[PDB]
Amino acid sequence: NIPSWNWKEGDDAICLAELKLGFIAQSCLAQGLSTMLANLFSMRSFIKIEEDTWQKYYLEGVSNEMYTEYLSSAFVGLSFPTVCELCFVKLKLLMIAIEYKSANRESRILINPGNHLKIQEGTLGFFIASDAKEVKRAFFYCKACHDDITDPKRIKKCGCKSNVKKYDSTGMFHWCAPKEIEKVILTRSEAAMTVLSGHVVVCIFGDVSSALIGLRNLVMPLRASNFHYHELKHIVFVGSIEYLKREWETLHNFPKVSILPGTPLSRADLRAVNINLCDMCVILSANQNNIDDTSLQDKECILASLNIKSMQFDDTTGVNIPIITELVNDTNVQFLDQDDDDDPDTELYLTQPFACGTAFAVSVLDSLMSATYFNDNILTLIRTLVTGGATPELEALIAEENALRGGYSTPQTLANRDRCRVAQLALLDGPFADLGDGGCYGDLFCKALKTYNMLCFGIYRLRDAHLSTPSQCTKRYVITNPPYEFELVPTDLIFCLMQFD
Amino acid sequence: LESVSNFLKDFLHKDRDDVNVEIVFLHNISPNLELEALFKRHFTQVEFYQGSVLNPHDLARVKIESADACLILANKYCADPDAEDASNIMRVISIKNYHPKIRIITQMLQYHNKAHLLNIPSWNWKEGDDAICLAELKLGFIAQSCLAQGLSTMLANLFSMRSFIKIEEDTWQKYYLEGVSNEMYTEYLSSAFVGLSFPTVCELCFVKLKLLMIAIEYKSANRESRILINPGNHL
Amino acid sequence: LVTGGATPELEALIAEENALRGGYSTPQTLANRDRCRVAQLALLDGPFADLGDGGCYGDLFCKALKTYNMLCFGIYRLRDAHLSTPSQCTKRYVITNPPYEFELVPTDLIFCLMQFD
Repeated sequence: NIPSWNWKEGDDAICLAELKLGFIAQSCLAQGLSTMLANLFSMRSFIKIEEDTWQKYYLEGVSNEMYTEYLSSAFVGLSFPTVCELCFVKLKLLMIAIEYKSANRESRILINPGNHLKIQEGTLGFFIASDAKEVKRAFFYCKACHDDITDPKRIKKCGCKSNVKKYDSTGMFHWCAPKEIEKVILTRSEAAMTVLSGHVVVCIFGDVSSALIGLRNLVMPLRASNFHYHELKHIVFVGSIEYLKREWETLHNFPKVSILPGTPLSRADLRAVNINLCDMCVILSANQNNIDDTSLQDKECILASLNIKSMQFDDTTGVNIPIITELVNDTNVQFLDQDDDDDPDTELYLTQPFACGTAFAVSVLDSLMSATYFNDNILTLIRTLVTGGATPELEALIAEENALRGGYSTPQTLANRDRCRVAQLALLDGPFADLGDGGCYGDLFCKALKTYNMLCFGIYRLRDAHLSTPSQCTKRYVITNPPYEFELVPTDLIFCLMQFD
Repeated sequence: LESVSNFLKDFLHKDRDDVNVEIVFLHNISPNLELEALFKRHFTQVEFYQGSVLNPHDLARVKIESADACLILANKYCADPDAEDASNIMRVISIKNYHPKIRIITQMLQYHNKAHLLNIPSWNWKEGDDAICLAELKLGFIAQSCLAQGLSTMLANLFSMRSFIKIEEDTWQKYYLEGVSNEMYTEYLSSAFVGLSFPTVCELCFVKLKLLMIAIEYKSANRESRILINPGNHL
Repeated sequence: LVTGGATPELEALIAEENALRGGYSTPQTLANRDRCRVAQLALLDGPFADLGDGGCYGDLFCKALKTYNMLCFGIYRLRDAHLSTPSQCTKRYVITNPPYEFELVPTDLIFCLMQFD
């Protein structure tokens, strides 16, 4: 509303709730993605680890950061997968997104564009690299001068020149007709005989006086029209029904929501939602207003997490259940994973629960607060990658009524949902199974990008993978952008940005 | 002030004979009034650490690893019993995280909260990690007082150190204090008692050894040996 | 002794739903309630009435344990018992584990751990 507030000039605002809930939701689709994104923008000192432990592999990807650089003139007229492969193989740079100008609006940030669209002269690609000088070398890349590149040091400055409401008005998100809370509320028995599986459970610690968490920002990314209707993950809220009634009017437009009126700490409610086989579990609190006990706000969250972990089921233990916990204090992260305590005085990123992605801290956004000063575009890329869209015109349309209005299926609407969705794939039974064991990461990335136009992201390697002892621990840690020569075991998940079909 | 006044008066009552002092103490809001209202009931012994229970550096300051136990006291006078219990569980969790191998004893204000201690993987109640629920036991003593009036007083004197004072006057106080000095202990039964029914060995202990045996442990090879209160002649 | 049971498995079952769920009568269930209950008995009209007056505590305890398998606990002696004045006060005080030679008046209650039948 401010006439002089020009976001194009650089005036951008960080919404702490928008981005926190978006990272949490993207963690549901890809476990550990919040930790991976956290290290892309925070300065974190690299410490060499001589021991063959998970910490060394984790810190290998921590030093990698995210930068923006204009693409060279040699890349004009080339498809995104080809230039991405050239940058990765030759320049050792991983390009994620670019800007496409349609001469109708502002150049949107296209996450992993396909081969349908080419690259114009004025493109500012987003790259991931440990240092900054490597990213700069992509600006003056010469195809003729640098045709043969034995090592990346060769490149230098010198060179040779129906009427059914299915989606919203813009089609960016799934939409459904508004429904009264009585259509989605349910009792223990109604939950217990429901066949829901691979769903998302969200436990809320909120009361009449607690503040709104703003759960809309948690629901929108989970259904951003990039997933099929059957592919959408069901969301079940466990908490006080009075609190849910406060902000239900902002969530009644989504197809798959359900609410169970009950305490998150109650084991009966969690068993009735069938949390044993749920795809993801999230713990949120809304009582951050309490002034007493400075380091005690994240009190019920750890109790709920331990209750979930220390819960048995009849055909197993609940430790294997993936849970995401919101922590307001970085000094209570170690209380989550009570299986390995290397040292009580440990860095937040080096802590195992944070590295595994099972714990998230709002402290992380205070670092994004700096990354947008040093590079203005980083916040826009993170927002468009996490929110799954949320164009400024869509933001305006939402602002005009504080709600989502359903649209109609039109050719432009159907073509609008052609972006990429964050997901994880395993090599145990996938097409790359032959490359799962004893295969270089770079070869796998090149094969995936050349075949399925899939941008192979970092590796969510299992913690007990390097050790030869058959450990039964299922906890895994994220490795951000492993090098070309890096090798991965078959029992490793890999993040990806899948296309739409 | 009250909690430490009643704890210290029993822990260091001088009726334990073969014991040391120990008590290190730890708090976060300091002993502002405690130092004038009572000090620590000793000057040379019993110290006070101004560091918190949650901070690992302060927990290292007390050398918790070298302690025999941590004892966690709770304010019965809390506004929210659930909050106080969850804070004490958070304390238990921090202590166990710093050192998995340590005995912890803990006051719980509500019974349903004791279940959360069993969620901690290193919390082994068989090793000795047991929690005292103040409401569980208070209401239990009150209820047992309904069945047997005065049972709460009898059980209170079985475990509290209380000095024995001789009363020459023929009053009820002398008879009452006669049974106050009696305390409760645990001892392994002799090999001569193996294969004998509980009433017979109890009679032998009472008549000969002047000892009153109440309960024993029976191992069924299926679970932990339960505490059988006055077993019959069947077993 | 106080909770009248409360086994750790039962505590876990209670913790799993924060409530009690009714079961069914089974031979193991019926045999489970074979423990002892705390109670009080008087010697005014009980089987030990002949031993109520001028009787040693130890003899009473031995007789009870040998006959009814009843663990004779301490004596809830009336406060105005030693005094010869016929006081009308009904207040009593607990005596914990009186010795073998201790003698009790007939108007005294005794704690006990009765069996089940």
